Amino acid sequence: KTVVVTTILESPYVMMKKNHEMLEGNERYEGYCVDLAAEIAKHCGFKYKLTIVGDGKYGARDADTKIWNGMVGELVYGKADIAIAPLTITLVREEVIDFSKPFMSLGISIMIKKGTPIESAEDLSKQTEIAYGTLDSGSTKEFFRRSKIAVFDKMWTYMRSAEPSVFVRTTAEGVARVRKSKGKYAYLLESTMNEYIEQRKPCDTMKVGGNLDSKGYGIATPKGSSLGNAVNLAVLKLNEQGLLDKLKNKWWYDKGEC
Amino acid sequence: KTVVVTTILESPYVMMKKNHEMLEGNERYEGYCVDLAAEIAKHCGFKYKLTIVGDGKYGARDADTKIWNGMVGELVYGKADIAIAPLTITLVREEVIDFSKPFMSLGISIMIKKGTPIESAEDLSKQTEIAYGTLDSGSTKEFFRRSKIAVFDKMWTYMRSAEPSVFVRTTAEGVARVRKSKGKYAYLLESTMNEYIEQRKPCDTMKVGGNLDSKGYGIATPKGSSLGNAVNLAVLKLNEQGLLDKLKNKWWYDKGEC
Ligand SMILES: N[C@@H](Cn1oc(=O)[nH]c1=O)C(=O)O
Ligand SMILES: N[C@@H](Cn1oc(=O)[nH]c1=O)C(=O)O
Ligand SMILES: [Zn+2]
Ligand SMILES: [Zn+2]
Ligand SMILES: [Zn+2]
Repeated sequence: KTVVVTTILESPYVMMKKNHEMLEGNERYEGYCVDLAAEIAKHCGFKYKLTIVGDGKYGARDADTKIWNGMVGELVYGKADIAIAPLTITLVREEVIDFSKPFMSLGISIMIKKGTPIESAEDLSKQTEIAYGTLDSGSTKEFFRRSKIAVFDKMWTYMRSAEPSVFVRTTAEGVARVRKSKGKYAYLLESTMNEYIEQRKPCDTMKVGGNLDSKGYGIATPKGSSLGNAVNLAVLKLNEQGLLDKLKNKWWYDKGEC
Repeated sequence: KTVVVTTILESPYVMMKKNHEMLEGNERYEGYCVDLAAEIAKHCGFKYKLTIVGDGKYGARDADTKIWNGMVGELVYGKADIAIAPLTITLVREEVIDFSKPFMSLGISIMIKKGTPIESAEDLSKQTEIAYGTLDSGSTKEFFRRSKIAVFDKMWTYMRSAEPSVFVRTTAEGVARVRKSKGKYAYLLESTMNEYIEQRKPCDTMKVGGNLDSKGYGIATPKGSSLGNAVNLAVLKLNEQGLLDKLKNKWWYDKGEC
């Protein structure tokens, strides 16, 4: 009956409300995806329960145990009925789960501490003083591990062998590493997260260069789910009406601190 | 059997080659979608025949008869098996045909003759000395007809009742109208076509302001098509291989003449 929604604590998509300990259920959270979940649920006619993914990961298949972790795993093993999060539509995921059309368009980008003498991925590749990495588990890391493009393959060769590790467990961790590294660490992450952080105090980071690729985030459901069709139609309707743009403005720029 | 592909003569997606007179079948054409069709067919294992949509339209439903025209109609009534073209993924279309994940991201934009005193949608709506319109039977026209957003609603009320008509049969007609209007006509079209034309002689037009929305083009198939699943996964593979970005640079950037 009640649809179990798996999501992730990733700002500004889902965050704990300041007074969450005094609130119950869905009311404990706020964010772009919290607002989107309420709308998808109204338009599809279902009751739901927001739940934060237990391992705090997006979703990758372990080469070895072949088990899917993160939000993708929750859907694959039937622990959740739908994922409403900044989950990237990728070929490997689409093979095991269904995705609505994109509710957000984006691409991999570079985040630097202001003043870092880096303007592009080519710049990062040709040097070694400034370290750089990605989220330890996700579509960004996979983009690099599989690129057949020279500059990106060179970047992957470096990243996968860098010691100490240049990979981070969460986006917040990558952001803090950039902030505390005096310009010696650049972070590769999705343009959406980059743009958000650029509008957050202490306003010491910046998005540089163009996006490395083009892709989108989709609402995911277990392969063959009853919800897929309606959820997809809802995403298309909300985009055409302008709600998605409204929500991005609300969470990225209307409340910007810089 | 041989897959009948419906497409549209729209630069730089599908254009007749220079020496087309001495050529046959698929060899008569070139463009982004011609290359995309070859890739899709290779990956999905099918032979095909490129056919240009009979009525030269993208696809809209007649309010009276409820009959679909354009490439959409060809799929709906079984005249074609798949549409590989700059066909916009929309809610009304998604209800009658299937769309793969987007192979290209875009948004509605404004095309002006160089020097025209317009910097955005808001500017067009504020005055009436400069006429502006859209393509007939497409997603752009629907966008303005179904928009509750103040500026867009106002622009639509002007366009709908405009005399002479500000609507055009083909993108080429819209571009030619802007070029010969002495700056008295602006044209609303997708950013993709806009930026392509911006880089072509006589280099007298330009895209102004940001996109009005964010959407994508998808490869479409009739509901229940045996090809749907495979073409969708093929689009995801091409994007990740970097092939889609390669074709985009090939047909837009390289060979840009301004
Ligand atoms: N949305 C990404 C997670 N992730 O966020 C980034 O910024 N990079 C990255 O891999 C995914 O779905 O795997
Ligand atoms: N891709 C559009 C056709 N069209 O091209 C534009 O530039 N505007 C417009 O409506 C469609 O699929 O209807
Ligand atoms: Zn709503
Ligand atoms: Zn290929
Ligand atoms: Zn009629």
